[PDB]
Amino acid sequence: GAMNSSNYAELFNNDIKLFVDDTNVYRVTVHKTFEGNVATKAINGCIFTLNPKTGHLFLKIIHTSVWAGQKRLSQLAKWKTAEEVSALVRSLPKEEQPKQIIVTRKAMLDPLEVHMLDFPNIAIRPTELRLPFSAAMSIDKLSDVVMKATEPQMVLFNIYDDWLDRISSYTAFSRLTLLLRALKTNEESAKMILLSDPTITIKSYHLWPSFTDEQWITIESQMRDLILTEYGRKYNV
Amino acid sequence: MNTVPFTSAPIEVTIGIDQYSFNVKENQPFHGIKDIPIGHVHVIHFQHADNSSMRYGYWFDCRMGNFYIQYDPKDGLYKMMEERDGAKFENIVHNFKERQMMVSYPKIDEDDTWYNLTEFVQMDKIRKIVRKDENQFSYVDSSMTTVQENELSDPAHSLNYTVINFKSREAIRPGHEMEDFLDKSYYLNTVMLQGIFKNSSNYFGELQFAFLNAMFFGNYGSSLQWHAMIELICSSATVPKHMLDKLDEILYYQIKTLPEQYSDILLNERVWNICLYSSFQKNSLHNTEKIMENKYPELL
Ligand SMILES: CCOC(=O)Nc1cccnc1
Ligand SMILES: CCOC(=O)Nc1cccnc1
Repeated sequence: GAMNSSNYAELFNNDIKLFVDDTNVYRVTVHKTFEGNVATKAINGCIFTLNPKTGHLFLKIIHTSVWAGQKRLSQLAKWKTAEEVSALVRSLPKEEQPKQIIVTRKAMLDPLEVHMLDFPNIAIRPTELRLPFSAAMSIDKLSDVVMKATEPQMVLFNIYDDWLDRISSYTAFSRLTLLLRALKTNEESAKMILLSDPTITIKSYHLWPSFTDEQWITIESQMRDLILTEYGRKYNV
Repeated sequence: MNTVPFTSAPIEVTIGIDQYSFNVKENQPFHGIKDIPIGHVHVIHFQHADNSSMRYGYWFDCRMGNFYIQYDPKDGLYKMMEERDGAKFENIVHNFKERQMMVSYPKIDEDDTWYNLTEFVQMDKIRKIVRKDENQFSYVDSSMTTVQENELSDPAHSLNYTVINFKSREAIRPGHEMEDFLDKSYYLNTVMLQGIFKNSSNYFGELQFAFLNAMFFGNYGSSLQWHAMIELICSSATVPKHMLDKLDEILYYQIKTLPEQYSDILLNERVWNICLYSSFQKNSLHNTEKIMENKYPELL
């Protein structure tokens, strides 16, 4: 069934699984028309599919041309999401296909269930967690490859950089979620935190800075502070 | 006019004949039902006084043979049987009629209810949904499950209704996943109506045959089948105009006849609110919507 705090460690066992998040597939700017009406201009977006055990991120990029001449785009976007995940699995060798796909929004379950009728042995599951994956477009290198795309394509990343060399996937996932929660709650402060010290750089083949173990502890604590803070500023506590 | 004689009534029982029913007391001198209108299929059903568990009953067509009821004290129920000796049957019926030991099928002359509930129900198809080929009549009870329920356990005693599943390869064409899931016209018109049923009358017959088993026996899998077949039509953007007109008429009479106190377990809130208020055919069931809103506004 659904995934929550009580079965949180299933994510790190040895059954292949993927999270799918569709919060950034259909993105628009809203603006005024010369006639004083309102209209949307779509911008590029992406389907965020992540293996939580390995860190592998299949960033399957949505160029704006896919919306051309289409109606009911919010609904189409959940089906577009479902269609591009299903062809990814189809392409993938059988021993690499996921045994479970966990959607971050319940509206994806039916679109994905229908697109995967051919895979009756892949479990499609919801989750009770409030995962911060929408903040993935606050990672500069991901935002950049999405906005530069001139056609629909898929770029592959490891969202954990090299972290699994030193920490377990449970700990890697917790860092990632704390980073993303921070970026989601206050992007500026979150980003100011990450890049204040110009001696710590982001390798060309990485998304995040090259922190030592001790520097990550400082960083992680600062990100908690921020999340505590913004929570007070938001509720006056 | 035809007759279903009873050998006797050894146990107290509520007897149903179509939409009518009457109480018979233990060993009351009851010898059956007369004046049954030829031309329609009928159902004669039973609820024992001592154990309301298990409503059961028999679907039959008097044109297909001479049928009687005889209590069987081993198996403990009223069983339908066929008398093949026709002279023996007429003689038996005539005696019971002369001694006036039969209740009269009580049809009001203004009343087309039964015809409107069975218009497309066909007895020959009933034998195939309820497989028991040595008998011309078909037994059904509360507890019988459907073929599809047995997929999610005795297959000889099941209801082989038409399998409808909206999230199935049969229902969804490769490459039209979203189109076919949001607008079921392909599944209704090509897969079901053109491929399985052959025509809308065969389709209306199962919907009517689903509903009657739900209403008369509280058969859950039959209720599920009625609602599925309604939903497949309401959720199709393209339905022949005559099917929508007839559907409205079919449902109107089914809702009219439902016992007022049974709406809470026989009617699915999600299917009805979807069909009447959200679906492609929301503006196409005027009669059915007017009666639902005046009689079960709570469900909606
Ligand atoms: C929105 C972009 O979609 C993809 O790039 N999809 C895809 C399809 C098949 C295999 N791998 C990826
Ligand atoms: C499935 C093909 O259609 C039917 O068999 N209809 C039906 C079933 C039972 C009673 N009357 C009609």
